[PDB]
Amino acid sequence: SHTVKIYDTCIGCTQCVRACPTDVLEMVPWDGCKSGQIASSPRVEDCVGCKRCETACPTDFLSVRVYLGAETTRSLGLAY
Amino acid sequence: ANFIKPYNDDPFVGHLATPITSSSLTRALLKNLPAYRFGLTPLLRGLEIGLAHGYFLIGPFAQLGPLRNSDIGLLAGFLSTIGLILILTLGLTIYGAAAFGQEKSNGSELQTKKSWDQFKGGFFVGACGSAGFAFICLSSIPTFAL
Amino acid sequence: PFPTFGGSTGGWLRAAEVEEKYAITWTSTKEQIFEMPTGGAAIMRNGENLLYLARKEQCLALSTQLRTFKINDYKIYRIFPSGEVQYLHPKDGVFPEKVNPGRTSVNSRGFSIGKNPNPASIKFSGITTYES
Amino acid sequence: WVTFYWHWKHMTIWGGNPGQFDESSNYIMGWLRDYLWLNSSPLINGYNPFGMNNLSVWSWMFLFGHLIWATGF
Amino acid sequence: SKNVQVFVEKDAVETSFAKWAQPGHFSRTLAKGPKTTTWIWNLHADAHDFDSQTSSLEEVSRKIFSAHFGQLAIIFLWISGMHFHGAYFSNYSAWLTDPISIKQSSQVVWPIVGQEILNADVGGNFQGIQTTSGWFQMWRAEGITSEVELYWTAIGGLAMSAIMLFAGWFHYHKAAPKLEWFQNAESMMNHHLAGLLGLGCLSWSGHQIHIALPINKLLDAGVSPQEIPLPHEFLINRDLMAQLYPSFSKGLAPFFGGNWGEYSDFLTFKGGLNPVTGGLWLSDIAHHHLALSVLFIIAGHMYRTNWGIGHNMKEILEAHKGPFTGEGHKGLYEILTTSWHAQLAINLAMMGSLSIIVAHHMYAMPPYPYLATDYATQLSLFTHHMWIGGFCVVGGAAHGAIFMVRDYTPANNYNNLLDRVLRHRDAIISHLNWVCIFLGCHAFGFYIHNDTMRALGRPQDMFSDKAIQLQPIFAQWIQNIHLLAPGTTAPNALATTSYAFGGDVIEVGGKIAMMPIKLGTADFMVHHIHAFTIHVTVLILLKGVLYARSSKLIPDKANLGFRFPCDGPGRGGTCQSSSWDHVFLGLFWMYNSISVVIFHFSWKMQSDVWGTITPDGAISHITGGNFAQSSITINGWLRDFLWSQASQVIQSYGSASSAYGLIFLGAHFIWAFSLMFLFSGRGYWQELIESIVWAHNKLNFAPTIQPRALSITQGRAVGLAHYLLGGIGTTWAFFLARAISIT
Amino acid sequence: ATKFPKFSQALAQDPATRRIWYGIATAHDLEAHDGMTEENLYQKIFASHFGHLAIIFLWTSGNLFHVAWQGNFE
Amino acid sequence: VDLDYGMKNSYVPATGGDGGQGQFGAQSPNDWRVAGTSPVGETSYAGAADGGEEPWFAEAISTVSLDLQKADETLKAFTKDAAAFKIEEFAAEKPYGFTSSDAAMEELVGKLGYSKFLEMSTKQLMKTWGT
Ligand code: CLA
Ligand code: CLA
Ligand code: CLA
Ligand code: CLA
Ligand code: CLA
Ligand SMILES: CC1=C(/C=C/C(C)=C/C=C/C(C)=C/C=C/C=C(C)/C=C/C=C(C)/C=C/C2=C(C)CCCC2(C)C)C(C)(C)CCC1
Ligand SMILES: CC1=C(/C=C/C(C)=C/C=C/C(C)=C/C=C/C=C(C)/C=C/C=C(C)/C=C/C2=C(C)CCCC2(C)C)C(C)(C)CCC1
Repeated sequence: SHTVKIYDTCIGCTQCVRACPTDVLEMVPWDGCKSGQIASSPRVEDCVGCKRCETACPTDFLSVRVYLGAETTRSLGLAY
Repeated sequence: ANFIKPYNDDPFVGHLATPITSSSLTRALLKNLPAYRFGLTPLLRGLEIGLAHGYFLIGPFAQLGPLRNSDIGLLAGFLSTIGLILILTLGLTIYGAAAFGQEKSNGSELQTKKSWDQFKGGFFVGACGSAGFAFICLSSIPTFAL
Repeated sequence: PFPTFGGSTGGWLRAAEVEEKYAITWTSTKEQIFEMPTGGAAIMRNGENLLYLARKEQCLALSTQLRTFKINDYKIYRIFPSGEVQYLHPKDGVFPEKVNPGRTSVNSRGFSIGKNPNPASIKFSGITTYES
Repeated sequence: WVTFYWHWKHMTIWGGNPGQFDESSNYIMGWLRDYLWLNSSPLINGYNPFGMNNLSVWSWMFLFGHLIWATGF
Repeated sequence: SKNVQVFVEKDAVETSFAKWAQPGHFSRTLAKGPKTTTWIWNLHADAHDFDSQTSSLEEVSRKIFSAHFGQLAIIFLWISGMHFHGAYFSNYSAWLTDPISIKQSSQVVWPIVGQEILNADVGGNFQGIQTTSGWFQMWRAEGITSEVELYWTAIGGLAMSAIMLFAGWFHYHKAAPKLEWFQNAESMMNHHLAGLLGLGCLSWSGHQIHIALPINKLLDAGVSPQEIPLPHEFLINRDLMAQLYPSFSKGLAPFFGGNWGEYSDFLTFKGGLNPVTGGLWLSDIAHHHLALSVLFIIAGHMYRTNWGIGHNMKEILEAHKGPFTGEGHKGLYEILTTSWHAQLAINLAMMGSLSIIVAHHMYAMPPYPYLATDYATQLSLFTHHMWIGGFCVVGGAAHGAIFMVRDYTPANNYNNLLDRVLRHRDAIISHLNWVCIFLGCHAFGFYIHNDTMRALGRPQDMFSDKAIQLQPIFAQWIQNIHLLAPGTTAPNALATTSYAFGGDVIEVGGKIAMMPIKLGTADFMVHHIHAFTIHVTVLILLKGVLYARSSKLIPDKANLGFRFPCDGPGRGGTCQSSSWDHVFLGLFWMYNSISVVIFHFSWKMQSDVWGTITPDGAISHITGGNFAQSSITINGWLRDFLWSQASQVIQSYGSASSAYGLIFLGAHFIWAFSLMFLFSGRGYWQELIESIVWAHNKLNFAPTIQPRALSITQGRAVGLAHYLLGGIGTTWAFFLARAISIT
Repeated sequence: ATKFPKFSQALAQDPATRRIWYGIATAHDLEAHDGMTEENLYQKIFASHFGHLAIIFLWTSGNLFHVAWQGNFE
Repeated sequence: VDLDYGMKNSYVPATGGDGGQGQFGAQSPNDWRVAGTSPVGETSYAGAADGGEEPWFAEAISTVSLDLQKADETLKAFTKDAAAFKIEEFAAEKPYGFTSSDAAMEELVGKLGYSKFLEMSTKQLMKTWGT
């Protein structure tokens, strides 16, 4: 459904993965930052488009960007 | 005593067993209604439903329509009812096409194309005929006086 | 192993029976009252507990509450109409907020957000700048 | 604003009293009372408790417009 | 020891001006300092939210008690000013002599910039603004007579204001009560229901029986105000009272004995309205308060305190449970004794509801001398109290929601009434939605149908008293019941409680005070519209309370708070999903509801009640009875009401009513101004600000407190505020200007 | 696509009523349709213009006809 | 367990503007667009639940559930690869008297259950398997 992309400016603060309401983001090993960790979006099929993740990023400009797109039952948050 | 319990004993389904939802009265009435009754063929189900709805529809038009005070008011009311029945029948036809498709197999399941078509046909006949019956009845009203 | 609840009109609907359904499980050390996302209050059982919901978010919301009770053994599954089940969370056994060796990066662009291509350049291509 | 100006100016000219605009256009109340209020009398009486005239269709549309506008809100 | 005791902490807070110089001290976040303009706005928006400023109920409670003293001080100063202005800047004396001709005025403008035009020739060799609050009538009923007395009550008011302010300081800085003291509901109710209300009524009855009644009788008879004996004289010379009411001769002997009948001279159940003044008989009012006093005092002895006898509210609440309601009312006591928001909800709703009742009962049964004939005052009071009520009711709902989000605890509420309500919320909201649609389609449809029919030249097909008719049969029936009550179901009464139900036309000064108000098809149509408006308001507000903590869309709304802008652009859009936003939308519907009600009052009265009657029986209503056949169509309201009754404001220039014209226009402007906040978004504004800041920077200067755009929530608030001010303001001027003329 | 918005798979695969609403309002943005080449775009636009011209002429024809058949020009 | 059951759906990702099937598929294999209620003694939604004498509320009769025993299997299958990586690393770090990966797994999971095994660092594992 929606598209979430992570950029090299990430600092591995883990704040984004701790804010997702649907477990779409994970922290994976990396060497480009001091923390030695980067964020990934393995399960974008469950993204609802809340953008809470973006609100949590501390980088000058979001290192995590959510681009809204095709809509499915899951993305539209339909319990019915 | 608790008169409200989880439906089907499932504490997580979105429904509750209230006196209104599950009382002998409600169960009995719904079981014997033409729509859910057992044994009725698709055509007969439609017929009963149509007979019921057509009889009460002639009233509103006949007593409150544009030509209510005219001598031909009842006739006009009948025509108006027939028009409404046609509109509703179009809806039924269209619904069936979209919901069921083009070729069916199960058969005798109100929820199939063939069965739905039969159901629709019954409704039309029953409704129009019922409206006609009301016309005959409303032509001369009994005072039931001895 | 269902927790003690009296029922609500905010439970699951047909989609749960014809499209897809979810289920969360956890273990408790005491019987305590929690608030369910559907609406209302329920009492968990002293031991295994299972509850069904219609959305993953509803399940994960409850997990947050569970963490307050110091319960961190929750598991979430998706049950399809045919009976097939998918284990969803914690997927690898380790919560996502904790780096677990063995997880690969996905959807990562190796440049600052400002280095994406110009829209005009990719015209009549079908791709987007952020996917280019 | 542009259309209101054209109409009121011309209305007064056609009516033979160019002075009304010349003096009442200087303040806002003039526009409301000597233009919108005064010239709405024919319209709001298209249909009344005593009958109707050929301006009925125009009267009805006026109210219809208000409805759509507010519904937009 | 004793269940009910007084616990107070001495010298709790030091009095100093240090915190005054540290704006934002109350908040941890704001205290750090201003970095953007948002800090400024937040300072003002979180000033009185004590729950977020401290985590201890005792502290929050202490602040509330003291803050209340502050409001009381302000109220006292307000009343004091009014009496003073009525002593030094009014024509009360002249009006007192000729109430029918002289017009009430208590405000005078300085002769600056032609504003003097606003000083009208009210009468009595006096020029000023015609006030419409009804002070003169009240003072006459009390028996003021002089302006010296008004001065003294003003001084008393100032003194009282000071005492309250001291009390606030004292009970917060020097003697602050502890939480245990506050949590004594039974005692509080016993005291407030027997002391505040019971003793209050009894005391008032004393004034009315010994001072007001006698003086007013003399005034009505014709005695010149100067010739009426001073109040103290009546209190001392029993003989004087005996002359007026021939029972004081017997003294209090009849009272101690069981012969209360002898006091029938001043305690009566006459009913109806005094023919001379057009107001309720004071004798009846005196008996009213006396009777109420006894009732309240008795009621104040129902709850247990420190002597065993009495009721414990907890027990009463818990016992009331049934087969369909689980644990019943268990858990409610704790909620109402541990949550200020919950208490405010109930109290605020009831207070607002009372105001609406006051409005209805105070016009049908005019309570003051020479009030009914003053159409301006009557209209002003009805509308004023109708509004105050609407706001308060919506406020109750708001604080109810704040409770659910901040104080509700699942543990303390298992299978109680509250829990069960939140467990079938879908059913409740679904059904109410339908009810609203049903009512709205049918009720408003009637009007649209009629408009179309009249425009198509088919008047015989309209829903009118001359065609298809929809008569209010039930209401017509109740009216008859109330009309025939005197002498039957109410044997000892002498007349109808109100002439509205039926009776004769009471006229004072050639003007109609009250007349039977009849109900027909038009009334049916309007009443059902009122139902629709109120029902929709409840839907929005109730939905907010029930879905405050969670929803299928946002399962964790509680954590987000009571006032969050949204959850995001996802799920298809989650804008305005907070409970605060539900209150935001509810206020708009409350505005609509009240507006229609006040308009109904204005047109119905000016058409079927108010007016003049000749010496013989010829009644000429102000508008001429147009309500019956014109209020059945929307065009009728636009033409026969708004367009026609607005001729006064629009033509007020050059007169003492010019102010209303200017305000009418100003209010329209503010209403429109608000639509820019309600339709736009923060994004556009923030970007515009960026460009503007560029200019300032280009000239080597820019504020350190970086300029930022108003928050999403604030934008909505600013819009609603201006919208309400503009709309209400417009009607305010419209009504007042029209009323002045009709009077 | 196999649903209403044939020019958009994204909207077509939507399980809600949005599919219908958006398909109607995104119908004439030919540039964003799935699989659109510049040549086709220009060609379709050219043809669409012919249709608009026809509508304008039909409109004018109607005014003349109705005035002539039901008017008082003479 | 068919780990691809969800992935095997009718959804077809679009060119641009779609995340894709993700990790567990974007949509249910089954179509939600089924029929409505049916008369007594009839079924509508294919493998639907008979409503008995209350066909009107048949949709409220659950037929989809989770077997606790089966739940264990799905947990193991979906986390098989992770377990493999974990044990592999443990093996790489010169295990004391190592035997076979599988054998080690059984021994290491005999103790420390399975969930605990998945959440333990190779270092902790080696310490645990010192014996
Ligand atoms: C004139 C402007 C206008 C109108 C007509 C409406 C209409 C409505 N609003 Mg609304 N609203 C408005 C302005 C308006 N709003 C503004 C400015 C705001 C901002 C505060 C809101 C905020 C708001 C909220 C927050 C809520 C509403 C709700 C409602 C609905 C009430 C239910 C009802 O009576 O249905 C009847 C609707 C009618 C328009 C009645 C007239 C229609 C005819 C006369 C009846 C018969 C027509 C028939 C059905 C079809 C005819 C066929 C043919 C015409 C094609 C209704 C759809 C409530 C709602 O949805 O709950 C139900 C609700 O919660 N409104
Ligand atoms: C919504 C309010 C409303 C109502 C009640 C009416 C009523 C009427 N209109 Mg009118 N009209 C309205 C709005 C309304 N109008 C609006 C908004 C417009 C503008 C578009 C018009 C324009 C209009 C025209 C142009 C004409 C009318 C006409 C009529 C009359 C014919 C009635 C008819 O044929 O209905 C038929 C009704 C039905 C077939 C069904 C009625 C609904 C049923 C009774 C509900 C039953 C519910 C049931 C109790 C549920 C429980 C069941 C359980 C116990 C088993 C009637 C007096 C005609 C006329 O002669 O005027 C007098 C006419 O020519 N109307
Ligand atoms: C509800 C309270 C209330 C209200 C609304 C009014 C309103 C009015 N009074 Mg009135 N009055 C009141 C109570 C009230 N009064 C009381 C209780 C008394 C008894 C003391 C009086 C005694 C009184 C007299 C004797 C007179 C008025 C007059 C007036 C009118 C002119 C007001 C004025 O001075 O303008 C001009 C305003 C000023 C000169 C004040 C200067 C503005 C100050 C400096 C701004 C405030 C500074 C700010 C708070 C700094 C903050 C510091 C921080 C520590 C808080 C006005 C209609 C006058 C009038 O009608 O004359 C015809 C007049 O002569 N009143
Ligand atoms: C019989 C005793 C008594 C009386 C008269 C009151 C009266 C009042 N209480 Mg109260 N209270 C009492 C006992 C009493 N309480 C007890 C025992 C408790 C503890 C359980 C409380 C706890 C309490 C709280 C927690 C609060 C109140 C509040 C209030 C006020 C409500 C606002 C109102 O109606 O304005 C009416 C205003 C007036 C009538 C103005 C006059 C007020 C003075 C103080 C009356 C005192 C008597 C007076 C001097 C007459 C003496 C008679 C003499 C002339 C012969 C009101 C003044 C609220 C408030 O706003 O307090 C500030 C509030 O928050 N009370
Ligand atoms: C008994 C009355 C009462 C009391 C004690 C409270 C108390 C409270 N309310 Mg509440 N409320 C009430 C009535 C009341 N309310 C009513 C009637 C409504 C419906 C409109 C509301 C709606 C409401 C909302 C929606 C919210 C509160 C909130 C709050 C809390 C913080 C208030 C705050 O931010 O202070 C600061 C106070 C202000 C900034 C008000 C200043 C006045 C503004 C600027 C309007 C002025 C209009 C003015 C009269 C127009 C003059 C025109 C002239 C210029 C020409 C506090 C516990 C807030 C909260 O967070 O609760 C926890 C919150 O979100 N209340
Ligand atoms: C309120 C209620 C109720 C209900 C009621 C109702 C709702 C009723 C209805 C009724 C109805 C609604 C009925 C109907 C009827 C119908 C009919 C009776 C019909 C008939 C028809 C016929 C007989 C035939 C026709 C025809 C045809 C078929 C075709 C051909 C032609 C002809 C004509 C032959 C009751 C009482 C139960 C109880 C209580 C509650
Ligand atoms: C207007 C006003 C005001 C007010 C004033 C007043 C209100 C005065 C009065 C005062 C008074 C003048 C009071 C009085 C009181 C009295 C009373 C309250 C009485 C009581 C009684 C009793 C207590 C009795 C008892 C008993 C009995 C029961 C019987 C037997 C014997 C005995 C004794 C035991 C002020 C200025 C504040 C402010 C402004 C406004």
